[PDB]
Amino acid sequence: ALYEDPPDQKTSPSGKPATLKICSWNVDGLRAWIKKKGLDWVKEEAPDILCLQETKCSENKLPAELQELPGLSHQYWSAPSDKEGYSGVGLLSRQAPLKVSYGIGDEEHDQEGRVIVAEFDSFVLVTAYVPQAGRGLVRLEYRQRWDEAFRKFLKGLASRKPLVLCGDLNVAHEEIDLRNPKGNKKNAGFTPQERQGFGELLQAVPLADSFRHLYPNTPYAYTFWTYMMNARSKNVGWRLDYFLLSHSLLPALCDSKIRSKALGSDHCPITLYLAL
DNA sequence: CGACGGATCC
DNA sequence: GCTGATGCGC
DNA sequence: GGATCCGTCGGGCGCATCAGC
Ligand SMILES: [Mg+2]
Repeated sequence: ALYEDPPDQKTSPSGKPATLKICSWNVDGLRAWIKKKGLDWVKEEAPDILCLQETKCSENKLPAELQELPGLSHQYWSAPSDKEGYSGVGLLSRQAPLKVSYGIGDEEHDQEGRVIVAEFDSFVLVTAYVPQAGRGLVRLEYRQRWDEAFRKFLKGLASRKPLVLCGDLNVAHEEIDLRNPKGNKKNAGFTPQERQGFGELLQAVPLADSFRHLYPNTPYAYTFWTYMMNARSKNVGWRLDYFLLSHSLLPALCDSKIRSKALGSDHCPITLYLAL
């Protein structure tokens, strides 16, 4: 139950200082996270790119605080066409990307505001809020098709330029990514279909878990803890937030941090360092 | 989705 | 048009 | 009696719908 994140390695194995800092954070309501002081933490983090998930807020009700973010002025937003207070993603950046696409191509999937795709010269960054399987595993059939369609979309992106996937992938790949792995082997987040889903995505694009490459056998490292009861205090949680990287980016990986003590959601912020 | 408790092995 | 009471996804 | 395994339940968030003024 013990997890204090290691210190920030800001250099590469080749001695190269980190040039890039990406942050990803499911904000369980942008309008409820800004009031509980998350933009302040993001200002103490100084990310070059901030990727926000479950914003549940449309651009028209976008809080005004976003326009007082000085090193994060390029701001791209997605939302569901039908649902309000559902999903919603964000990409705030210091540099203006060459291209900002939204979605994954399959119109069926490009509806709930779950994917922003930003291209830069060295790399394409894709933020995401992957769909749940459901209480009762209802939309689990949907997830499996959605997965084939994201792994195929991202393989063709990685065909052109090195790829960094980040965000809430809604899956604990292995038993080290969750505290109670047996009580949830049939529950949402830890179904065998989705676990195999993750592994197929790692091999197909291909991709590597930024955290499990650097910390291969490090347990108790979680990114989400239920509001039911006091799971974050007894550290009962899951690792659903990740930094998936192209293999051609493992040489530039300095660190993948899980900022556990950053509050304001049911999720904690994850931060990446890269010498690119 | 963790708390909980039953329903089974030793 | 406000403002609490209740779904809904989770 | 417990170790374990597995099913059953019910209830913290944010938002936002719409009842009842
Ligand atoms: Mg959520």
